[PDB]
Amino acid sequence: MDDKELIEYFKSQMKEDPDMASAVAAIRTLLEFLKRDKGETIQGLRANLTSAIETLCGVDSSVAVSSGGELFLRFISLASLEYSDYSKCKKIMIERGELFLRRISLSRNKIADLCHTFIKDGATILTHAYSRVVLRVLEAAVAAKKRFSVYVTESQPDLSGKKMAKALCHLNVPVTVVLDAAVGYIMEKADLVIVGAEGVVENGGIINKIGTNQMAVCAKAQNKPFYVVAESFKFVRLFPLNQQDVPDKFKYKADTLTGQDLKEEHPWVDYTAPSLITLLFTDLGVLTPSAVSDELIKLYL
Amino acid sequence: MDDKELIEYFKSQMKEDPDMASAVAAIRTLLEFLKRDKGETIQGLRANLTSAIETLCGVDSSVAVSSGGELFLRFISLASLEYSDYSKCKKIMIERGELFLRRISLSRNKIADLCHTFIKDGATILTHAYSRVVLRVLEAAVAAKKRFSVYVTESQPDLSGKKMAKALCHLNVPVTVVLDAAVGYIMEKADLVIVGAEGVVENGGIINKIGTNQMAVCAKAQNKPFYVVAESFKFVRLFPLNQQDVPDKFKYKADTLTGQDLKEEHPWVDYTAPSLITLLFTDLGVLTPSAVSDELIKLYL
Amino acid sequence: FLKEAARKRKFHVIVAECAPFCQGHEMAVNLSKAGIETTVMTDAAIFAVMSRVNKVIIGTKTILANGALRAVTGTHTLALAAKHHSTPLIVCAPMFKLSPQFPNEEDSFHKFVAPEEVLPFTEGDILEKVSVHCPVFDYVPPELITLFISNIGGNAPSYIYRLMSELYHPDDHVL
Repeated sequence: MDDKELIEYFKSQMKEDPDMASAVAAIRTLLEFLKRDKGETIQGLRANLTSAIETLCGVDSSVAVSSGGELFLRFISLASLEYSDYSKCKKIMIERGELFLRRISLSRNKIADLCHTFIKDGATILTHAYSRVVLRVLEAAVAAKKRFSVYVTESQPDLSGKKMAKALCHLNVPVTVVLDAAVGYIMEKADLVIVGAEGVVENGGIINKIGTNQMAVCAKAQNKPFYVVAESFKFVRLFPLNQQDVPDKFKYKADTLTGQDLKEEHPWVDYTAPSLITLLFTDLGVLTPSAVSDELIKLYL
Repeated sequence: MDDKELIEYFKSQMKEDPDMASAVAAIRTLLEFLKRDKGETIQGLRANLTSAIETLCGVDSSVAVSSGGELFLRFISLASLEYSDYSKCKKIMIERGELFLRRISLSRNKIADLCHTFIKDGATILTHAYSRVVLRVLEAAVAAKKRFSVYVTESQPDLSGKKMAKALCHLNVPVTVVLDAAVGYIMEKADLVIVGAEGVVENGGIINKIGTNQMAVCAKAQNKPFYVVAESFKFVRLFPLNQQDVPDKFKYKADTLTGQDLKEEHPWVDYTAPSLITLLFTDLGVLTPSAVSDELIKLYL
Repeated sequence: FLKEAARKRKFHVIVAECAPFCQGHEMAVNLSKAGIETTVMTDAAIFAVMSRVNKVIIGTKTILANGALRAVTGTHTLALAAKHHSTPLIVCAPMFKLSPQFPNEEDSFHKFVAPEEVLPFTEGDILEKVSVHCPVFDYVPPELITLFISNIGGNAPSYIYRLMSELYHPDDHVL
């Protein structure tokens, strides 16, 4: 299909299900592109899919979209490595893509089921920004007859923390919204920290909404546990060394892409090193950060 | 002087000189109250001054006002210890109070002269919120023909960081405003951190605008120097053990004084431990935090 | 200090050579003449051997107003290695080595001797495009120092300011 139809399909997929993740919607759109493809060669299909992936990344600059695109590319490469015939390869690609969509539609339930048992009764949970996975985990914890309090950061400038607070109030949970600057003031109250992730880098660290790195540093200072919940399709083969090593296309939004009220075009994501992360709750289970790299090393090579 | 006239005099003193610190204005108002006092005994004067200090602290909840009031109380006590006759005591009190005002009117110049030599040429300085002392230090550094870049946090919710950025732009200094959440993202760029202080506690730590504690923690994580500039009248005899040990009258503003959009009445100040502070630049010179306690141990007893 | 201690006590001393001026070698010879079990090693082995070192005792050239040190080169690395293992670091320096100058800047801290000590002149044309630097002194921040032993006793680095005020006048800091 054409680029305009691709963008329209991706946006409609996002709009129909608000709870659908951006990476999942991108993967479904890529599968639709594969179904609608007309080429009869693996190289042409790969080139077309790469064009589709870069179009989608231009539409949405989140790390999740890029990681989903790379996962789909590796999926078609693995399918091609098995069978040389292109027709049978495409048939198997379509079937396994449908199975892949069905399987990754259930990642959040598995993550919640695995993670809700880590929330001690009568505990305080500190959260940064909005995250559907964290919301599902807290829903599961509430449904298990657990009482807990929640502190949520405002998460400037989009104020997604207030949206998360509304969502948690819908579940009848005591939720208090704090300023970002107040994180270091409030860490002494929180028993544990639970945050989402826009992408899990090779070393096991995460790339998340701006302000997560300082939350992790403050938690490490006070020896509080730091838990990350993220699905497997958010795994990406990136190895940043510092905050400036993160690619610029992820820091600054799609529409966005001196010394006097410059504001340096405030970044939207930052990188948290794996040493500041206690555990990850993926649909593959509960993992240490060092496990994440394994899932990539076995995936490639 | 009655309470209403005291409040009017304090507010007028603040209004006439915008650059005048709140503690200095409070001390000048206390000296005016001493001059206008009609009592003929030390204990009555002490009680009246305590009531005046309580009124001023009700007007302004900053730690600086309370520390200035306590300093004035200790000053009148020291004057009363030497002299038994109340008339000579009051005369000497008035003269030494005038000298005290004249001396503490020059604290910022001394602080700037001492601190501007610590800013290396071609360096980056990270600052939190607005501070007249930091502004004077940067003015002195600029006047010494030094080129440097400045990052200033927004300092929600009053956005005093933008005011500080405008003030620095007046001095033709490259200044960039960052979000509070971005502090941990930007620390790798800053060569040093310079912040003011609303009060210096006994142990050498500081009580400052909310967000300073996490800045100090992030600086300690990356081994960046952390410098505080504060005058001597901001020294307080307080020993908080954690963030909740800070008195509530300082956290919440004068006009300000569950589990569902509560926000817990966001605090305005937090406590930074002395272990996160490299040096202090007071009008008494360049000090380690451990020196601060000395200045109090010799002041009393 | 070590020779006085060795009269009644038995202990093992490890001396870093402090290249390029390998004065530590001499320090190892004299300590060997006193019967002290001594070991010489290059500055590259400081971190490797620090794991088995109980105490660190060093001299200094200058003690700054905030308790920092202007010591021989490689002392900052030794202090960092000691801080990693939480090994105490003791500075045996007399009173006259205390200087009221803060380490603000002044671009006059390090003393750069001829690069002949680091890279010999007989290297050849390789020297016409290579920048060789040979600093003599290292700046040790006060956070890595545990104790100062002077003729007046033992002090913490946090008390050095007081020893400033009773030795020098603030108006005489800048001559």
